[PDB]
Amino acid sequence: RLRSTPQDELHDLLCVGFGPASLAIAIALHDALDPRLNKSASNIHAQPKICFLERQKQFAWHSGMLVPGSKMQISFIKDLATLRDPRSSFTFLNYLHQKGRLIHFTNLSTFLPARLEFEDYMRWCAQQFSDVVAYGEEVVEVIPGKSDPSSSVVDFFTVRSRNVETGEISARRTRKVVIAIGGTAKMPSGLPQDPRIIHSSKYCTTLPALLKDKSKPYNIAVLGSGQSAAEIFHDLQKRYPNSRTTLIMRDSAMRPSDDSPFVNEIFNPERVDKFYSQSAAERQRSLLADKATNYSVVRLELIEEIYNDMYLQRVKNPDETQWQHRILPERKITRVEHHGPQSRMRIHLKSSKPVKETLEVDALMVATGYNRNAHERLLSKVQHLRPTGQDQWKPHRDYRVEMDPSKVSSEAGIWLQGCNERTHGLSDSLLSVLAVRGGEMVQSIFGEQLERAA
Amino acid sequence: RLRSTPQDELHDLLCVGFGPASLAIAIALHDALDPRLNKSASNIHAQPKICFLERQKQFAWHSGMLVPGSKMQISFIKDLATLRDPRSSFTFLNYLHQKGRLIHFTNLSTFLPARLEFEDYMRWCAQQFSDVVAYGEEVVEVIPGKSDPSSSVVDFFTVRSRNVETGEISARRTRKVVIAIGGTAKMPSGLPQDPRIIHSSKYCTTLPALLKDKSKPYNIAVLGSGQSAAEIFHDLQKRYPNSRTTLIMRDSAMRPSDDSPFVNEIFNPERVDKFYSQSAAERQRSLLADKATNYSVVRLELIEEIYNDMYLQRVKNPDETQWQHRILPERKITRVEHHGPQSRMRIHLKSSKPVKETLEVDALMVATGYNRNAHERLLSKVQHLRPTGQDQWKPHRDYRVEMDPSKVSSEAGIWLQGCNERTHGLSDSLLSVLAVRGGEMVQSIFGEQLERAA
Amino acid sequence: RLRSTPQDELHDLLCVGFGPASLAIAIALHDALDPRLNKSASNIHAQPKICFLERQKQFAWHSGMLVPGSKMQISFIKDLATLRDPRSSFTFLNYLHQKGRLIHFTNLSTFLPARLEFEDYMRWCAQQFSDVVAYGEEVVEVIPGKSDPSSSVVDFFTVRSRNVETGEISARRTRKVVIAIGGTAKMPSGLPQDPRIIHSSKYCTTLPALLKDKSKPYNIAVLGSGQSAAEIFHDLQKRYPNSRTTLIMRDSAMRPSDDSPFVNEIFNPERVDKFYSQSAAERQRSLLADKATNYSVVRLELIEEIYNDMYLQRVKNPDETQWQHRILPERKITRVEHHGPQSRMRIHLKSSKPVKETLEVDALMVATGYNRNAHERLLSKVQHLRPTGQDQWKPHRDYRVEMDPSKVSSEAGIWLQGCNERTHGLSDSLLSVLAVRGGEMVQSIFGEQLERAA
Amino acid sequence: RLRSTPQDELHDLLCVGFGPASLAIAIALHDALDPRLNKSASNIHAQPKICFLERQKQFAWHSGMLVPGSKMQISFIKDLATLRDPRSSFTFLNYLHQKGRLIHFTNLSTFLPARLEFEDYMRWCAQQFSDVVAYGEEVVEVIPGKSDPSSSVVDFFTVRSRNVETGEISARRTRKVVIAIGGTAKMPSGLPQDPRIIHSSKYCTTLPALLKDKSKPYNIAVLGSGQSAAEIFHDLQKRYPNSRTTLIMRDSAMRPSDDSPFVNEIFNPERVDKFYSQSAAERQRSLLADKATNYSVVRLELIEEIYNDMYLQRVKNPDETQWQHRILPERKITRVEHHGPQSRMRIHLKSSKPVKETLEVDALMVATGYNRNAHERLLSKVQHLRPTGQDQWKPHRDYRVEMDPSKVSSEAGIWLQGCNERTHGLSDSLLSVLAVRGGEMVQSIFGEQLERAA
Ligand SMILES: Cc1cc2nc3c(=O)[nH]c(=O)nc-3n(C[C@H](O)[C@H](O)[C@H](O)COP(=O)(O)OP(=O)(O)OC[C@H]3O[C@@H](n4cnc5c(N)ncnc54)[C@H](O)[C@@H]3O)c2cc1C
Ligand SMILES: Cc1cc2nc3c(=O)[nH]c(=O)nc-3n(C[C@H](O)[C@H](O)[C@H](O)COP(=O)(O)OP(=O)(O)OC[C@H]3O[C@@H](n4cnc5c(N)ncnc54)[C@H](O)[C@@H]3O)c2cc1C
Ligand SMILES: Cc1cc2nc3c(=O)[nH]c(=O)nc-3n(C[C@H](O)[C@H](O)[C@H](O)COP(=O)(O)OP(=O)(O)OC[C@H]3O[C@@H](n4cnc5c(N)ncnc54)[C@H](O)[C@@H]3O)c2cc1C
Ligand SMILES: Cc1cc2nc3c(=O)[nH]c(=O)nc-3n(C[C@H](O)[C@H](O)[C@H](O)COP(=O)(O)OP(=O)(O)OC[C@H]3O[C@@H](n4cnc5c(N)ncnc54)[C@H](O)[C@@H]3O)c2cc1C
Ligand SMILES: NC(=[NH2+])NCCC[C@H](N)C(=O)O
Repeated sequence: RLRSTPQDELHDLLCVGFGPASLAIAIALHDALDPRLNKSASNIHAQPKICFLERQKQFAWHSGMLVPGSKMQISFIKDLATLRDPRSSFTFLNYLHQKGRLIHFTNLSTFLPARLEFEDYMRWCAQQFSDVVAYGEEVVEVIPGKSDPSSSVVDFFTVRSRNVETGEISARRTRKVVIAIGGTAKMPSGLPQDPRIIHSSKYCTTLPALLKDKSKPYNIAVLGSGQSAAEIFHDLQKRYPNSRTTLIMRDSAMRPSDDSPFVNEIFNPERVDKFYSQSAAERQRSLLADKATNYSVVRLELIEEIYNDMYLQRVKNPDETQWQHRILPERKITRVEHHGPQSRMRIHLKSSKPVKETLEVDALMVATGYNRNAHERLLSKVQHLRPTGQDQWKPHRDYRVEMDPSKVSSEAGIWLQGCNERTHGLSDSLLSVLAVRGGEMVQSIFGEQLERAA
Repeated sequence: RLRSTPQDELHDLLCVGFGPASLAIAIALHDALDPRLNKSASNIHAQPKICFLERQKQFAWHSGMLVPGSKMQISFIKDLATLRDPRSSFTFLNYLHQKGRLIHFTNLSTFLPARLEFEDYMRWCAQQFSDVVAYGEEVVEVIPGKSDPSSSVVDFFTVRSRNVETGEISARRTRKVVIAIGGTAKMPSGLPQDPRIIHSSKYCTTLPALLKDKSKPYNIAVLGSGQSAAEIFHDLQKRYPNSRTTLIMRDSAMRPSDDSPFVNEIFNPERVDKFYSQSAAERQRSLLADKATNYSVVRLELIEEIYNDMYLQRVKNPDETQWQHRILPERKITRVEHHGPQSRMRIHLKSSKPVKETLEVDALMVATGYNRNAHERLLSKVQHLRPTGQDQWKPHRDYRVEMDPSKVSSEAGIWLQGCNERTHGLSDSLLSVLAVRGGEMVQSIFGEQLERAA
Repeated sequence: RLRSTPQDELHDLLCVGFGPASLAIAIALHDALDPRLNKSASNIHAQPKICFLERQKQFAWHSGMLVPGSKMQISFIKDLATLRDPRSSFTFLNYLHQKGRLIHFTNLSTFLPARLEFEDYMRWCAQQFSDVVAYGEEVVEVIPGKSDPSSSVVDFFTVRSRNVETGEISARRTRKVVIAIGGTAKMPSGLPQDPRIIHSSKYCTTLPALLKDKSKPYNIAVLGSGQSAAEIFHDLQKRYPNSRTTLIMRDSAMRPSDDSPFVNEIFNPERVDKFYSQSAAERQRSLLADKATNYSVVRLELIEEIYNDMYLQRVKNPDETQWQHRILPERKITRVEHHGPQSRMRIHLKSSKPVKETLEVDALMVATGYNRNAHERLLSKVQHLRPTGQDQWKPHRDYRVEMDPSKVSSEAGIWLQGCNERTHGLSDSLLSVLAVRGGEMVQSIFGEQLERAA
Repeated sequence: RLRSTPQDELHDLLCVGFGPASLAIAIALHDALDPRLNKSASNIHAQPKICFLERQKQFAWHSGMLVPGSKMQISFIKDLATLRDPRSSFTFLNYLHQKGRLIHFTNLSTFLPARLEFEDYMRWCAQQFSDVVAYGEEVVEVIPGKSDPSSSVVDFFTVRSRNVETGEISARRTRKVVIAIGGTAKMPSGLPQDPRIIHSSKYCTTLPALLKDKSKPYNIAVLGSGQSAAEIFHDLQKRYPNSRTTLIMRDSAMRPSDDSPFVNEIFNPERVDKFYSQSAAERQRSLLADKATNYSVVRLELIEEIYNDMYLQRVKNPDETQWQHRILPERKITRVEHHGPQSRMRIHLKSSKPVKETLEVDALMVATGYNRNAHERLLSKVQHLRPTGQDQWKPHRDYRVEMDPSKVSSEAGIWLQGCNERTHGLSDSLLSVLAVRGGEMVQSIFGEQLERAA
């Protein structure tokens, strides 16, 4: 139903990225314009001029970490529509019904679909917006624009994207921009660059290209102790059955993720209001107090599964140093030799406490998480539009960043999505509040036009 | 939206009973007439003349067995709309959203709502049809009618109902009837009539009236080993903390209900087709082979809970004969003395194998299940409209009973709901297929009118 | 401590088979002779002359079905000593302590060790009796003996065993014999002999020899729906990742094993008394009523795991006929073509109801359970010592078979172990009562000598 | 077997307290002297002169917190003997066997006995040492003694105890002392003294005496968010069915206890060596990093149970302020009015963040945990025997406190048990290492005598 806008026309909304965050906005807009769900939508005149720019060739949801068997870490009810409107055609349950699979999923008695299934649910959602999404487009910069060039008022933005295949630059003009680009791979600064040192985000993509023979006796190390590291470490024994694997962590042990009901309530959509209204001190204190819900934590079932495997090695061999798969707690990497004639790097280890063994490995999987600062690069040319002296983007409750009112028209603005954890809570980078947030976003961006019909 | 029909007018549909079975038909009709869900509904002219007759004063779902804590025995996905259309406003999830309770239910991580909650979900559904439901109306008979009295063709039915409060008889004429009246309480024929002998269906209703003091030291017996007996036996220790309870069963032990996924697939809506198409031999054989999914079975968690309580008695006292709460396996009642001057009846027991103890009790809770033959009484006057010599109602796949084509107009008919287990499967008397069956029913009854618009 | 008896000497006890049943007798005897556990053992004079004959080269516990990951189906508390005496050095917990593994097993929070671990526990037990066990000895016949050849009284037995490696026959004389030889592989009589048709008992042993390349695209069928079939079917997708597998069952679905607490109590050691004392009618009726505890049943977790895998195939492909791993319910094999030039047999299928597809397979795994009648062949020459006209062995409560008192001395006898399900219950062929039964056996066999010391 | 020593004689060991810690020492000594378990014990000459002093009238294990239904928070394998020797007659499993209850406990499939059952297991253990335990004896002071009064060398200690019933002081002389007195109730310093303000440790003891009518409509508050608070809060709705309850916590939510396998390994007996050998910095850092295993945490099942109850209140009433049972997160008590004429105290609340409601309550249950500094009072007169200038007791690895070698004979010493968390780990105050620690203690105290026999 959402028809495309020609590249040359001034858009109402331009969204950078087409992952879950932007997809949920697209769904919310569809629903707000659906007369079947929003009775006032029968009176809307023109369709808003909207466009989504995605750098991937097609919709994919963390494809490099689509480890076989890997499950969702959130209830399917927290899909892209249900918490806002269970009547929506974009719910996970309606998707299953459409695929002829609803009765079968029911028989599984689980709230946790496979990652592979949930990606397909979101792929199914994404495809219905193909006319308004430009794939293979990496946005490189956002530039302020003045429709009256002689004035001192900014009232639009130019979004410039590089074609991933051809390398050419395109420009699209919009009144309002949304940055929903997720996070970048975080690597420890001490580790050197080498094709054998690969971030977890590229596990399914890059590793099989490097270690082509699945039956060879490789030595493979994993750095980290989060969900990503545990998943890779568990997968390696299956993917490379004859390989010797090592898990290197600086903590003493893998620790369970906390989804206990009372604690879990921080992820409730209505709690964003309460969290935002807290002071910087209480917000920082609150984030630290509830960290075990999301960061440096592993799902209990996975910890137990790994532990069980470790015990089975003990049954077969009482000598820990002879085990095929090992875990080295409270260790840090101090040096990596990678200029030797052999295919194996040499990793020097020490205690993580305030010296130890050396490992020879064919590959080092680095599962050290993500940073969320990629938007900063894209927004460098619009920095001067912030209030004088303010050197950081300040998102409001509605995610619209603060800009000097005397420099920027009220019709122009920039919204940030999925990088606002410090201001909005631990549900910000997740799927938790996407259905509800998407609806709030549509009301914040298209509210004026939707009021005319209401 | 469904407007009432005056009592004097010829109805298109008259439904006897307004429990889940009829409620799901009402919901399906609403949805078939909703242009938002069925695009062809924009062209329908007149609303069908429909009426539901319910004997209870208001909607209640097995209120006599609303034991505190009692849970659902089926996934909430198998509600009254979802398996047919997850977009419907009558889904369990939309209900929760409407009550402002969806995020909270999500945090429970359960597919099994409390019975109390699910009744309220269905109460919420039922209330939106209050204009087309006549409460306090017990249907007593269905009578064949001929619009041309001199002809030999029946083309309508008179439905006669007794007002529960006033005792007066009313009559409503309809082309099509649905009998969806559930089941009647089954009592062992050997047990005599006494106010102290109460069926499980009346546990919350009748027992507190008989045993008014909750702190008194009563002796209370429970007969049976199904879900009802286990629930009552478990509840009694809480409801009457100082009472001595006994569970009398003829089996050796309580046995778990089977909801293992492969086995559970017999409850799939599309399987009704496959089950109906089987022969009488294969259907009888199939029902017997899968009995542990529904009959004489208890949910595992409840069995374990009871067992745990029994063990705690063993910790406190190694003498089984001194226990406050006891279970007597493989026993049958042979005689009940109930003419003695005391308040306690005397129950004589024997082995159930092809003699034993005597119990003195203030009340005997009889949890011996249900029969489904109440429709037979209401349909006695229409029996002669069946094909010559046929002494049982033969429901088709679409639940319409066979009638002689030369005696009954094609516009007239009678449908049976919830009593067709032998022909339609073990999902027939349950909630399992209600959403889908309701939709099939609407197509079978109102199909002609809905085709004109489609 | 148990010293060996020379082959030529008259033994007090000769045991045929050294599996769990006989191992538990050996342990019980050790414990009865241990002054630390039985205070009267300080006064015993001579060690009884005992010998165990085992056909396997060394102790192994169903080695052909040691599928990777396969777990125990019984609590570790029901090991070979604990239920009789938790102080015994032969308990599972003491074994773990001896291996330096007790604290680690504790951290697993499971009552269900790996099959591989529990076999090693029993191997550990078995090794301490190596001096009184003759491995590589297959017993072929038991012969009545008369120390006075001119009399008509039997007072000993000759046990004849064939050396598995050399083929020679040895003879050992004993007053008392125990037959504890477990069960033989049951094959459907309709299936023809072929190296590609293999019983489940030989899965780990025989299949890898036939299908040597684990990466080849084989077609592999599994017949059955018990624990063995489910385990093999689940394992095949891992063992042969590129092979197309089929599960052929005559039932409609895999059904869960019943270990619900009240029901499980039939396995209690003290219940053997109660079960034995029942009539043939009640025993047959009782066995049939509780069949789901042991036969044609699969552990719930495994059913769910398989079901989950099947659903994952549905996610990837909605076409069931294209799935790599398939299950064909309610089917029976009617013909097997196996004289064709290709490596694949052709299996003709029909409905199991009172016609279907053809499968081409490289191997057929037959998981159709076991028979327990091997003792009959070994006892043919002693049949005439039973009471006149009695054509079946009648074991007493103490497992000693009935023999004519005028033909057999009171000092001579034959005991049956693990084949007495019809007389002793569903715990007879299991590990359930082994600790307690072993102790009863020692008292039944060595009671006279142990009374002198007591 | 352990015979009593007359009060006047010099003891080898005097133990202050007869709870789990001391009980495990008694058991270890029994086992070390049992020739059946320790082969060298056949050669020991004299029984050591040992005595245990307990202030309670008889053995009781946290009797004031024996809330109905309350379960163990540790595997039964970590009983008072098993991890040291599974052959011991003092194991939990042997206890069950002795009570005729082993097969039944097995059928529960749980590692977590009821608190009531486990106390009875330890009561059963304790009774076999009744001849060497003096009940009703509260130790008040430990005094250094010099057998040569003119010398400057201490070589014994006088232990002085007050009879709880009569008030008289008794004195017992010993070479070696063990202080195993557990912890004292910790109350917030801001709360005033009042009979209506009761510590959790006295919940079952003191509250029913204050609130005698269980059916009255009381207002009852609970302060805290640990296991104790959750247990009391959950129990109150059952114990006082018509009472309005409030949970006051300064944290945002109840948080789950961590027993994930890898993390749980800190509780392994052999890990005490590794923990003790760490520096003060690493030990403090380690304790803080693993706090969620023991402190301010609730068992997941209990959190969920409470949460479920809270949701059921939401079903019945959407207004949180009308709920019978409520939880007030992030609150602190600032003032308590308790001089008013009514029976209800007035509690003034504020936010716990760096103002709120007032509660009127009949009782305030204070579940604010325990302190472990009671030994300091008893050891004041022996303080000067520590090395010059050292103002804190420094326990060695073997739990023997450091004393000046020139002041104290090598035959004299004082050991601390259950208060050494800072030096020995999080397993110190628990049941976790009691079996193993008890054995280490016996070797540390009676080692010289046991070497003569070995
Ligand atoms: C392996 C993994 C599994 C997870 N699973 C869960 C889960 O089970 N439940 C849960 O609640 N949370 C989960 N998360 C958290 C995760 O952040 C969210 O599920 C989700 O990815 C957030 O969506 P987003 O759109 O904000 O970011 P993303 O999903 O990363 O979407 C960003 C998109 O923008 C595109 N993009 C980036 N830069 C540019 C550019 N310059 N120009 C154009 N396009 C660009 C990217 O290609 C990407 O498609 C998971 C995270 C990971 C890494
Ligand atoms: C205690 C209990 C709990 C259950 N819980 C579950 C569950 O968890 N999940 C599940 O799938 N199945 C469950 N069932 C099965 C149950 O049959 C269905 O949930 C459901 O009740 C079937 O609906 P129905 O309309 O066919 O029958 P009913 O629900 O019995 O509805 C029949 C209605 O017709 C009315 N009526 C009867 N006779 C007349 C008359 N002569 N005139 C007018 N009105 C009349 C009655 O008042 C009643 O309201 C349960 C059954 C019981 C007894
Ligand atoms: C794969 C599998 C797994 C099982 N797991 C469980 C479980 O988890 N828990 C449970 O309670 N039950 C289980 N069982 C049931 C099983 O019957 C018992 O665990 C156990 O094997 C019974 O011991 P047994 O000594 O009676 O028979 P077996 O264990 O079969 O021992 C018989 C021994 O006698 C030897 N023998 C046979 N014939 C001769 C001869 N002519 N001469 C000399 N020696 C001979 C055999 O080599 C064998 O070693 C399992 C069964 C199978 C097939
Ligand atoms: C309610 C509760 C439940 C618990 N449950 C668990 C559990 O499930 N698992 C677990 O591992 N840990 C648990 N714990 C931890 C607990 O500390 C240990 O289980 C155990 O109590 C430690 O034993 P102890 O002998 O060191 O201390 P205690 O058990 O407190 O024993 C001290 C004894 O010394 C006596 N005493 C004190 N002062 C004197 C004196 N001056 N003179 C004479 N006698 C004195 C006391 O009467 C008492 O009997 C629990 C703690 C509490 C409060
Ligand atoms: N199929 C099975 N699960 N067999 C094992 C049965 C063991 C039995 N439930 C017991 O506790 O002793």
